[PDB]
Amino acid sequence: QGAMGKILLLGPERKWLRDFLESFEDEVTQYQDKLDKKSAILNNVDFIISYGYRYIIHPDIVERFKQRAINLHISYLPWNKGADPNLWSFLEDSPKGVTIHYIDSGLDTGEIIVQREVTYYENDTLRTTYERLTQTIEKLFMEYWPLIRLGKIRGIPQPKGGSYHKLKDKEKYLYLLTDGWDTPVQKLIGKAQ
Ligand SMILES: Nc1nc2c(c(=O)[nH]1)N[C@H](CN(C=O)c1ccc(C(=O)N[C@@H](CCC(=O)O)C(=O)O)cc1)CN2
Repeated sequence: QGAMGKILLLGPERKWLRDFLESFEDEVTQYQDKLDKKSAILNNVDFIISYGYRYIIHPDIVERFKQRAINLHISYLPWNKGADPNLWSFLEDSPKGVTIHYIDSGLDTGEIIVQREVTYYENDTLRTTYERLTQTIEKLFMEYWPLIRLGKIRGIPQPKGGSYHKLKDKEKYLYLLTDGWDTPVQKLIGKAQ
């Protein structure tokens, strides 16, 4: 390792993250749409970072980039795989936090690289807890990227257990979110048992 590389960032454009990665002398490209395994976007790519990427990455891409593709997920895996992890962490009163993991063929099931718990406070809202998770996982990424960049954390099998949600699962609970993002979380804790 140590050779200048090419990093593909999947998800929304984040100039701060592009700049951070380029300060290590790597070249960066960004993409937010679906990827066929033949896409030229993948040519000559050394490492993939997905952060808010909206699509399932095809298994042939996963295999081609074994141990070279990571995802930033704002849950404490194995809890709250999938959608709306912050909300579900309150509805199901689960552990809360953020996780950097290797991408495998399933959704948010790959090997864990590092995680961090994130606590909440009596008067937090979904907005304030979401923002804290976002800041925490961006911090955790930058804290550990100098090591990850050089293959120094091989990851561990994702513990068996936890939970998984699809985007539609929250519909029967939306009536609790009377103030949208500014709903106090206290109103939500345990409401899905
Ligand atoms: N193979 C793979 N692709 C990955 C991830 C992963 O761990 N493995 N992490 C991210 C997972 N992700 C976002 O970061 C993401 C994007 C879209 C959907 C999706 O398509 N959801 C629908 C149906 C899903 C299903 O049927 O299983 C839904 O919620 O209803 C799910 C998760 C991005 N792509």
